[PDB]
Amino acid sequence: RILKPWWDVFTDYISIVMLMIAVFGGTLQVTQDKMICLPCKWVTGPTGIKYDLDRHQYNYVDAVCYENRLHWFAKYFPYLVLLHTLIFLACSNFWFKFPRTSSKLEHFVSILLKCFDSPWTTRALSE
Amino acid sequence: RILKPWWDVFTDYISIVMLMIAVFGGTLQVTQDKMICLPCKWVTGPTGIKYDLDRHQYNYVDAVCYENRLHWFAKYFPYLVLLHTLIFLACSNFWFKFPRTSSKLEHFVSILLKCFDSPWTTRALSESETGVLDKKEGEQAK
Amino acid sequence: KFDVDCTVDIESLTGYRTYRCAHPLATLFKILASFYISLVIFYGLICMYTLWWMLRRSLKKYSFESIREESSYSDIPDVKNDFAFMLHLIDQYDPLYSKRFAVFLSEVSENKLRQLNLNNEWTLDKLRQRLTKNAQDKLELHLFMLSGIPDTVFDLVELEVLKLELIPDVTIPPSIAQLTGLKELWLYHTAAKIEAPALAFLRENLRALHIKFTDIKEIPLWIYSLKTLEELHLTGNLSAE
Amino acid sequence: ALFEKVKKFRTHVEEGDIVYRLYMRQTIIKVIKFILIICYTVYYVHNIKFDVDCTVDIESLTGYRTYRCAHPLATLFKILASFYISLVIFYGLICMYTLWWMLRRSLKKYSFESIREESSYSDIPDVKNDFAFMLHLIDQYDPL
Repeated sequence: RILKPWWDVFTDYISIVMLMIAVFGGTLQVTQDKMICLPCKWVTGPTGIKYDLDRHQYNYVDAVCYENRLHWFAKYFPYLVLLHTLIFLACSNFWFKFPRTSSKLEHFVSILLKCFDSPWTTRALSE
Repeated sequence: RILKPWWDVFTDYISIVMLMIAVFGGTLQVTQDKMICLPCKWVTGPTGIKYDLDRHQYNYVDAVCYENRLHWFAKYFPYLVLLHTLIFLACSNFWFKFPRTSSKLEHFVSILLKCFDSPWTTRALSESETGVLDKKEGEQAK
Repeated sequence: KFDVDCTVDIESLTGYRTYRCAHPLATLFKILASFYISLVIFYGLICMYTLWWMLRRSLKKYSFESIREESSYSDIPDVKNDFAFMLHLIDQYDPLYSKRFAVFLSEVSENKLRQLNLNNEWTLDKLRQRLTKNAQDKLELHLFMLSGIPDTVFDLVELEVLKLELIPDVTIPPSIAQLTGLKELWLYHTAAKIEAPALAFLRENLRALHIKFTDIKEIPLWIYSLKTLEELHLTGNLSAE
Repeated sequence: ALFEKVKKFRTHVEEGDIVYRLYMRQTIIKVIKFILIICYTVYYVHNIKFDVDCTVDIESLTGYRTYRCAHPLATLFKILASFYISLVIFYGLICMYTLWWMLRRSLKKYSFESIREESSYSDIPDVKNDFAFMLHLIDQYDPL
C-alpha cells in the first residue's frame, strides 16, 4: 500500500488535477457554450444597418454552422482530456490491481511488515 | 468475496463506466436537448428572407416535430443504456447473492481463510522427525 | 441523424407542410453511442473468453487431478476431494492457495495432528496415577484402544512392564530407551514394526515379549532380532504347516 | 515459523517474472501514449480560433452564404489548453525518468548484489537473494 514510489505519487496528483480541469471544461462546455454568427453581406453618418432575419433563423444558422464549420477538437477537448486521463489512471491502478500479482504483493507486504515488527531481528540486528 | 477472477473485475469497472455514460446522456438529454425547426417553402444582392411566423409557433412546431417525426431510439438512448446495464449488474450481483449457494460460498471462504491461517499447516507443510506444539491450535485444527 | 425533415398536420395552424429541422445533439449521441457499443463488444468479447475456457479446459474433477497429481508432486500422495469448479476459480486465483487446501486435507497430516494431540494430552499425573500394579510398575494402553503412544511414556523411568493391547502404532519413538527400568513388554493386538535404530536400544534392554491374539500376518518380523529376550508369549498363532 | 514463511517465499516466487513483465508493459504503453497525444494536440492548438468564417448551404432557407462567427469561449479553451499540455509534458518527463531508471540500473539481480554487498557491510556475510525488483521498490523507499 505504501510500496508506491514517489513518482507514482506525483502521477496521482497530476491525474486528479488533470481530470479536475477536464470536469471544469466539460461543465462549462455544456451549460455555457454557443456560437454567434451573422452574415457578411457586401462580399447623420452612423446609422443602424439592418438585416431581415427572424430569431430562430439566427438560431438555426448558429446550429448548422456550429456543427459544420468548427473543429471537432475545439468541440470535444474536455472529453478527450477526460477519457484520456482515465487511460493514465487506469494504467497505474491496473498494475496495482491485477489479481494474481496483487496476491503476490499482498502476500509479500504481509510477511514484510512481520519482518519490520520482529523484535529479535531488532535485537540481533542491534548486535 | 475476493475469489472473483480477473474478467469479473473487468465486468465491474466496465459496468460502472457504462452507467456513467448512462447518467451523462440522461442528464444532458434532459437539460439541453431541443430541436430547431423551420419550414422549407419553395419545395442589395443578398437579402434576408422573412417568414410571417412567431416565436409562439416555432415552439409549437418544435414540440410537434420533436414528438412525432423523430426516432424513439434517439429519444430514449440513455434510458435503454441505463436499464440495460442494470441487467448486467443484476447478472453478476444476483449470481453472487443467490441465497443457498451464497451460503455455500460464505461457509467455503470461512474455512478457506482459516485454512490459509493455520500455522500447523505451515509446520506440516514445511516438513522420523519431532517437534512439540502447544494446545489450542490442535483444538482449532480438530 | 443530425438533420431531419419534418412534414406534419399543422398547416391549418401555421400554414406550412415541410419543416427542415436540425437536431443539435445527434453528433454527440452518435459518438458516445459508437463509444458505447465499442465498450460492449470489448465487454462481451471477454465474456466469450470465459465461455471458451468453460468449454475448453474446465470439468468437474480436473482440479481433483491437480490435487492428486500435485500431491504426488507434493510427497503427501493420497488426498481426497471437494468440489473442483469453485476450486478451479481459486486455481485461477493461485495454485498456492490450492496447495494450502489439499495439504490440510490429507489424512496422514491430520493423523499426525491428532497424534500430537495425544502427545500433549496425556499428562504426567495421568500415567503417574497408572504406575504400580500386580507385581511391578505396569502400564496400560492395554484394552484402551488408543491410537498412539504418549511421549510422556518415555519420560517416567519408573516403568518396568508395559502393556500395549489395541493400538495402531507401527512405530515406537527412539527415545523410549530412556526407560531403563522397562524389561517386560506386552505388544498384543498391535503391529509395531518400528523401523528405527531403537531396536538396538532394546537389543540390550529387555527380556519378555507378549504377542497375544496376533494373527498370521501381524507378527512383526524385524523385532525378533533382540538376542537378550528370555521369555516369549505366542498365544493365538492359529497356524498350519 | 516466519523463517519458514520466508523459506516458502524463497520457493514459490522463482524470481518474480510476471510482475516485472506486467510493470514493464504498462509503463511502456504509458510513455508511448504520452508521445502520441502530445503530437496531435500541439498539432491542433492553433486550430482553436476565436473568430471563424462560415460558408454553408443555407441559401434556400435564409438567402445568405457567408457568416462571421464569433465563438465566445475559445480564449478560455486556449489558455487551459496550453496550461493543460504544460501539465502533461511535466507528467511525461516523469514517465521518462521511470523508464530511464528501468533501463539504467534496475534488473532482476541488482538488488541481489545489494543484499550481498550490504551483507558484506553488515558483516553477516553469506546471504542469499530473494526477488530484487519488488525489493528495488523498497530500495526506492529505504535500505532500512
